[PDB]
Amino acid sequence: QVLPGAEPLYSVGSRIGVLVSHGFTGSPQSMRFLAEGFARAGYTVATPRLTGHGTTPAEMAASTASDWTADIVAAMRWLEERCDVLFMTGLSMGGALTVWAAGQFPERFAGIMPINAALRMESPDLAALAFNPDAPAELPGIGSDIKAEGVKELAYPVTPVPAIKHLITIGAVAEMLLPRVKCPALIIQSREDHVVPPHNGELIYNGIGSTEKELLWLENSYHVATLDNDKELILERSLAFIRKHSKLAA
Amino acid sequence: QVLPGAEPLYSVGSRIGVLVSHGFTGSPQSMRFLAEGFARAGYTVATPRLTGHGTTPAEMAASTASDWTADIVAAMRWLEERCDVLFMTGLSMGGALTVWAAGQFPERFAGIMPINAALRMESPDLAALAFNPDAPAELPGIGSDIKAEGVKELAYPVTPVPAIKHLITIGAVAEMLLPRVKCPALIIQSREDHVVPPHNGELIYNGIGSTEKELLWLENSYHVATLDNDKELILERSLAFIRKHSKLAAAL
Ligand SMILES: [Br-]
Ligand SMILES: [Br-]
Repeated sequence: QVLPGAEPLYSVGSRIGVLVSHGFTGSPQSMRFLAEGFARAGYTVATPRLTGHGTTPAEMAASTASDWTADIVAAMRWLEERCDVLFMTGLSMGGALTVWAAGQFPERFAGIMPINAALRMESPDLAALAFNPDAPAELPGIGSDIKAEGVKELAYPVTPVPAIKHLITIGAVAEMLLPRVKCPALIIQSREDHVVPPHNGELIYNGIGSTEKELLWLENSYHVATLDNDKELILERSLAFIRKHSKLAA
Repeated sequence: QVLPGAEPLYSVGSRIGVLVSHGFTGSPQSMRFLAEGFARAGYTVATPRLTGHGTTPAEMAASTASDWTADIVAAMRWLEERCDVLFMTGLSMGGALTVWAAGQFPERFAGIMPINAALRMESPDLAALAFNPDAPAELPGIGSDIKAEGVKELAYPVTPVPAIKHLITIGAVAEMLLPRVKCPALIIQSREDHVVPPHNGELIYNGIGSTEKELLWLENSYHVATLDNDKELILERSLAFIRKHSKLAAAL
């Protein structure tokens, strides 16, 4: 069964498509505001629900980085039936997936919008859980890192430990592919992040092969920005990004 | 069936143990100079055959980073059966497992000697194979990077594509664990390496919380240095290291 508010969200629109990716332990709902704003300028929109996500933490414990990347690729396929121009955006690990997609498929995307991309967790305590024989099955969850008041994120309350390695792999693979990313990039990174070291934003800026790159520092937001109060601005600045580079409908 | 010369080297001795890890697509053969060195200098030694290695690329293609960490763990526990002072050394990915181990088990190790740790491969092309749906099953292997005329390593001829990710995972976990390695380290990086970027050494020396750390440049060898010209120099410099830090080594 799928937890309520965490169903996947695919709107049919023009020949312009946006792939919108949620994060680790999270669901599309953290993304549901942003995906909706795209589906309303008419774009075709795919917001997949990653394997193991939005159901049970035990099912996530059995999900791999191969699964999640396959979920992204199925979402592209779906989009590529309906579109000649594609774009991707994601949050956190979903932002690491964005950097991965643009690099795996150097030519597929017209531009990307990584927000708080989980490239380098920079946390030794997390790495100690990746291959630790004696670790407990569950740990406290990492969600709701938001400045706004009363704003909850629907994300698992536990971090299933045997999935941690996979988060690290996507971050690492993504970082190693930075040189190949050629498309325009609007990198979105909170000034203060308690989950992901915001040096990730600058890592990306210096790393990518793109000559059409801009870093946008958030200011009244923490990690889960798409739900924050700096969020309306993201949707806004994102749309102006799509337009400048798509050149279609628009 | 295990290919000739790739069997593990499990040698008994004193109360001081050395675990010795080989690399990716590699086997013990590439570590047999070192190990037989240590066994000879008294110490108990474990030189495991990493899961999927030294048999067939197809078996390796089915093996994971979980398997390989668990293999190092199993060997480590085999030493603990007979030992109370432990040391780790490995080549390449074996290097990263060494750094991983030191960080995973902060208290467990008297010292580490990572040789050309495969922490950051820094190759876009290899990354684009990590999760490639339409990549072939096999690519040309990476073995035998040796400055020394006439010297050949026993590594698979191919690199199985599905195992590539696990190589990167290990490298990245190790990297993230550097702050927690606090034990004495002899960091042995080649100056000319065509498999792992040689700036990896530097990445380690400035990375560890260890306070007893030494960076040692090799100058007459490539990546697979445990066989190069300097294999002798390494064995020797490592014994000094073990002897320096254990003090339970009395050897005539
Ligand atoms: Br492409
Ligand atoms: Br320990």
